[PDB]
Amino acid sequence: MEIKITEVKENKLIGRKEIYFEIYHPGEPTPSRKDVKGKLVAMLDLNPETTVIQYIRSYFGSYKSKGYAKYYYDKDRMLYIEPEYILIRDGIIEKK
Amino acid sequence: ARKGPKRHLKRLAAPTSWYIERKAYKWAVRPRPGPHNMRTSIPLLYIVRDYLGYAKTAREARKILNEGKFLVDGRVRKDYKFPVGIMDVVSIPETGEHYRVLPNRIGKLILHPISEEEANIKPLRIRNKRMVKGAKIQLNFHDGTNHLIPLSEKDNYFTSYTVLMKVPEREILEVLPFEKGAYVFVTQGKNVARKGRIVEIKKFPMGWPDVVTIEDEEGELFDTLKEYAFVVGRDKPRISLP
Amino acid sequence: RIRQPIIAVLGHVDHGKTTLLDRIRKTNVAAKEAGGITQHIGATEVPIEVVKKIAGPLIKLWKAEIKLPGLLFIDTPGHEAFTSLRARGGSLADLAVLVVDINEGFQPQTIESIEILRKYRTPFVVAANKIDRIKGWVIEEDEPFLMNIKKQDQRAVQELETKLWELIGKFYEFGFQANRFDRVQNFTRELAIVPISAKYGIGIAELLVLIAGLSQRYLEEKLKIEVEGPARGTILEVREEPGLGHTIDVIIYDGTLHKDDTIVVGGKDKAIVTKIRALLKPKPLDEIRDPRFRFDYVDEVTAAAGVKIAAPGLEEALAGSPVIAAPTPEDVEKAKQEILEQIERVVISTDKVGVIVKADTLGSLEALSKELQEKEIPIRKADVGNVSK
Amino acid sequence: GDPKRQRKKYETPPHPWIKERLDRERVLMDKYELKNKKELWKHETQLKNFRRRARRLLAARGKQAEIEREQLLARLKRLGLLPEDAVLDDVLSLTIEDILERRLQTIVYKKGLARTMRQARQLIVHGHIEVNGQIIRSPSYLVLKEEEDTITYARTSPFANPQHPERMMIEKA
RNA sequence: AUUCCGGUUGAUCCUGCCGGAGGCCACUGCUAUGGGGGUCCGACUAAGCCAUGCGAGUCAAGGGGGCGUCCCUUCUGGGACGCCACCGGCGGACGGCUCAGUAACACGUCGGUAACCUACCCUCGGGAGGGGGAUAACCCCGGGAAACUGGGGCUAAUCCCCCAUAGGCCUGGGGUACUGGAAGGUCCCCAGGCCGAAAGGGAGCCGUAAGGCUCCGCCCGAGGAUGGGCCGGCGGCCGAUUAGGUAGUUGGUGGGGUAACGGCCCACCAAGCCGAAGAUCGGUACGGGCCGUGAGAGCGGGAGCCCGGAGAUGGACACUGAGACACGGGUCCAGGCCCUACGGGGCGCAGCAGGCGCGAAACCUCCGCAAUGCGGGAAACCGCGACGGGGGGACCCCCAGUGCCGUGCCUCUGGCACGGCUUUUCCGGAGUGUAAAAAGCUCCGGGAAUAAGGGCUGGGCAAGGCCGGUGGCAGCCGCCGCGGUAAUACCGGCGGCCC
Ligand SMILES: Nc1nc2c(ncn2[C@@H]2O[C@H](COP(=O)(O)OP(=O)(O)NP(=O)(O)O)[C@@H](O)[C@H]2O)c(=O)[nH]1
Ligand SMILES: [Mg+2]
Ligand SMILES: [Mg+2]
Ligand SMILES: [Mg+2]
Ligand SMILES: [Mg+2]
Ligand SMILES: [Mg+2]
Ligand SMILES: [Mg+2]
Ligand SMILES: [Mg+2]
Ligand SMILES: [Mg+2]
Ligand SMILES: [Mg+2]
Ligand SMILES: [Mg+2]
Ligand SMILES: [Mg+2]
Ligand SMILES: [Mg+2]
Ligand SMILES: [Mg+2]
Repeated sequence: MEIKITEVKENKLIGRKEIYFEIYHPGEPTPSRKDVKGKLVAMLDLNPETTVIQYIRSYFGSYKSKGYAKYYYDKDRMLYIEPEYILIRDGIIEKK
Repeated sequence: ARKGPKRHLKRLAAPTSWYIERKAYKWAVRPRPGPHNMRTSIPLLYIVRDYLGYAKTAREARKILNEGKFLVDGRVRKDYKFPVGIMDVVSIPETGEHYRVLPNRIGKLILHPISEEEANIKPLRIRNKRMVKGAKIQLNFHDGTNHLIPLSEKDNYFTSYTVLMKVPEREILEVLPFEKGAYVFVTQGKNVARKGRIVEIKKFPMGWPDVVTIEDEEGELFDTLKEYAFVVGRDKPRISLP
Repeated sequence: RIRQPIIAVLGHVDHGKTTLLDRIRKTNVAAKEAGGITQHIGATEVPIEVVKKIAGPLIKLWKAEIKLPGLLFIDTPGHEAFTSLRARGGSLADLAVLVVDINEGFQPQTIESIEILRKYRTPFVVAANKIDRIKGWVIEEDEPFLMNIKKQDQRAVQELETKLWELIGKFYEFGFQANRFDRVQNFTRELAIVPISAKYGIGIAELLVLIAGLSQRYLEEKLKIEVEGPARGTILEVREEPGLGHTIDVIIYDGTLHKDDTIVVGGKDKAIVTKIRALLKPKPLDEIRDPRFRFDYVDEVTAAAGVKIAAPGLEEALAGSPVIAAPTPEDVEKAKQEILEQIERVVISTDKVGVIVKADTLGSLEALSKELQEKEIPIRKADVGNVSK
Repeated sequence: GDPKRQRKKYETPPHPWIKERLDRERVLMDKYELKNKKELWKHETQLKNFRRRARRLLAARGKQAEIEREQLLARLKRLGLLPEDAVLDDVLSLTIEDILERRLQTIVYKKGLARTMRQARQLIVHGHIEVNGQIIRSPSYLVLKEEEDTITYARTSPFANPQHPERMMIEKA
């Protein structure tokens, strides 16, 4: 699988950066959230503990998938802004 | 409304000047009473979330507003129902960007970028004028706000004139009379968003509204209602327009 | 884990069957019904605490424990017409109590009850009521027969001895050996006769402790039930209810029953499969057919208890058919095969040219059909419900 | 009044048993290997719509009419039904065979991807054919002219290998 | 596709009606592999009757209490911290449901209010001074079968009440500053009266204290905004086997009442008002945007989505409030039904599910506040059967499957025999998806394997001059017509046609 970044936009009001990307992968299953996060973190040299993947979406007859992710500069701001379910789903915190 | 006022608003019944997807959901935001009217304003939440795109959901949009990030006419507004209307100014000082709200060529509201120097003035059309206790004069503006002047100055102000006001201090700094040769911008009707110079004024009996004729840049003449003509300068505009 | 044993009361008309249960419950039901006859079978649960309170020092005579959680009494009409109800009560219950009045001797209903008990091999103990009918008898509130006997003269004692001797002789030509509870030592071939008084509670404690004790002597291993297995029970009646539709009252005796569990019930033509919607539970110490107190809704119940099940499509349920819990299609097929080995005890014969009769339950319909057939009257249609257009 | 109800996109014959119409339609059905009559009728309706739009615009005048006229011509010659110099009159000489030639099934057969029409249908339905980098599984899809030459075997398909036994038999013809 | 075809005679040409052939809606026989999208599913008869659960709350930064945990000194206590109810504030008049009534200013459209009300919100101009009072919570004793409810003790507030000042309203006499097409309006000066405000309250830092500095708040006036009330011109059903109707009825003068104009209601004075261009009375019906059909001109319908109206078992009537004569608030009558210890006390699903009844005719007693919104809150947040997510269903529309290739044989369309290929669909796994799931989508392993019916077969009208039964019987037949022992028309087999 190969990752291509399409747009990176800054948000000073919230305090994060928003990343849109595509993954090209003929003959392979849809990439996992762990693999995408690791690759994305390495390409961007970004701390992994404050990075959330909003979604990874596949299409009908395509060889590529589209993904959307967000990066927060501070852990407290991340815990304050994002909903609980997206943090549980991405393995950042543990369920109750 | 069998017994009392309405508090809800369906998407399909929303005003026709908003940029909004009418079939995506059921409800829309019913705006609070405030400065402008329903036909010429939009709630602040849609400006934050749908237009500029600084938020994805309404919940995080309300977190931005409650921290004091948006200024309308230089004043902090926290209410997500607050209406923003024609000729208002939207400022985000943290990102350092300013906008003016204007109607489109098809009648919808858009944000037009402007400079910081021009962002401190707001033009206000004089909608009415009356006498108030102590024999003072009260001027009632097109957006609903009021101002007081002494009896000495009463002959410098008439209805349909435009006052350039400095915000947020609300101090007068210019008066633009309505007369032949004035530069106008149209805010409603079939000729909305066209601009030009005044050529003629006509009047009618028994309370029918009066009509004006306007010449544009290319030399074409078109008519409109007098109250739809907003004065913006002497022979050139004093503010930036698209 | 031991379930409450099921006791069926049998006897003849006007022999104090309902009165004994009323005195045990300390509530009045015998005066409620019209005509003095009870035509509806019911199930009542008696907690062990009131059993212990009623009993006394007598529990120390027998080397056992009172660990029985409680008792599950079943009432039964004694009228001639309600034969099927008596048969169901005799077959279903584990223990039986035959109540026979000493004065009148024997009646054909008593013989039929004994025949049914023999057919369904149900052990039982004999009771004797109407003791106060003997002249020169003092009455005292809730004292055992051992305490009461010393308060009487010789004439009453000898009359009682003669009457019980005649009764024992009667059982003898019915091929059964009988002896008094305090006058016998064997408890595998000899029954026990308890002289009781429903109106004044004489000898109730002896009968209660005997019922508690005899349960663990004949067969006790059948009283052990796994508390996690599938539910298994039987249908007691089918009746219409206001707001719930066609519901069935059942007695669960195997496994555990929870809400939304799929069940299998033998219908009239074939098995029916449905999902439980409402589980309703009677108040403790209250007759199920007499809702004096408000029923308590319950998510799940554990054997053994009498509960009302409200589920869709139960209007073709057969009284007396078993109910089996089945969570999987293979379990459903096994339950269907088990139901296929079940007989319809009573079948109505319709002549297509006859009268129309409607009742509120299936048992009343069966009794009415039998009584009409006894007089050579054809029956066009029989069903449950109100008289429609 | 009443809210919207979605309507059928094809029209049925006015009389079900007319000998000449049955003969003509049977010829078409056998040649192009369609599944049922309604499929055929679908395409017929498309043609009629085009004709009905041309008849209306020949008799109109004004500013909107000219816009719609050029829009009709552009849409027709984007689909590959008209040459790039055609005029409005040439719309009235189109036939049903012109539309049936634009189906993805017919085009896959003519390019040599398959030996037969039925084989082409299956090739499409099982997902061995790609159009402009994207897999399409509808045999009735109408192919635009601009994308006709980017029609190939899917890059993950078994047939995307010159040594596959079934591909070789297809090349043999 | 701006269309015809069968039927009156021994044969013919007409008039005229009936039938066939098309579309859409409701019910229904037989038969069914898959996915996607949508404004579909107790409207027609009963606006009939309903067990149980849920469908409207929220504020600890308005106020005194109870309980618990820690810290300081503690004989006490003072602190912080978290829970719980009560007093107090705002909301419950919106949202949801149904179509009984109504032929009317109910609705659509253009205008009017100089004849009117408006809590929440916005701008400008001002104000916050001095006193008093009870009571829930809590303690003592209770009454009654319950529903409910009594007396005594003590306490607080952004709770209640006074006094002042600002302010409002009415009438008479002057002046001419404002808007407007036009002043019973606004503004200024006298004069006689009537009514009559407010919480400097709460939180946090600097404060040694003194006191600031923000945050949220209280009252009055002028205007706007929002939501409404009222009025006018015009527009849209059927009946003459309904021809005259009206007497507060039509207008005038003087009042009352209303937020406001008005016979809206009174007292007095007149004789008007409507009508064959259809009054009055009777029938049927909620209105519109729209929907079905047709080449068009037309003809028919108005359940579902949006905007307006009306109702909460039938009929009348009030309290609180900015707004109600109030679906989950009150009173009476009529009519049903339920609980009592017999003295009394309660309830109407035309909300979501569920049940009975009626019928030809209509679903789960499910999961969630993650999205869209609303109410409350300084905020974080909390609640919502609205709304969102699934479950059952031949509701509507769109895209697919039930194999394909080569070589032979055959009755050559098709069927069979060999050899090969693919996996939409089917079975088992990993990922992604989702509030959590389920579907869907991308991969991996197995394998042509798991998948065709209904109607018709004399003419109209596409398709048999074949065989066996029955014998004016049984049966068919939209129409014309078949069947009387040699039936292309009935029943069955084998063929064939349409979808
Ligand atoms: N004197 C006396 N009367 C009694 C006694 N027990 C019961 N009775 C009376 O005799 C009658 C018995 O009726 P009941 O309770 O119906 O008997 P049962 O055992 O239920 N029979 P069923 O219901 O079929 O008639 C009642 O009237 C009751 O009051 C007793 O010990 N002594
Ligand atoms: Mg009895
Ligand atoms: Mg309608
Ligand atoms: Mg003739
Ligand atoms: Mg409906
Ligand atoms: Mg109904
Ligand atoms: Mg309401
Ligand atoms: Mg009606
Ligand atoms: Mg005062
Ligand atoms: Mg109508
Ligand atoms: Mg239902
Ligand atoms: Mg139906
Ligand atoms: Mg045949
Ligand atoms: Mg023919």
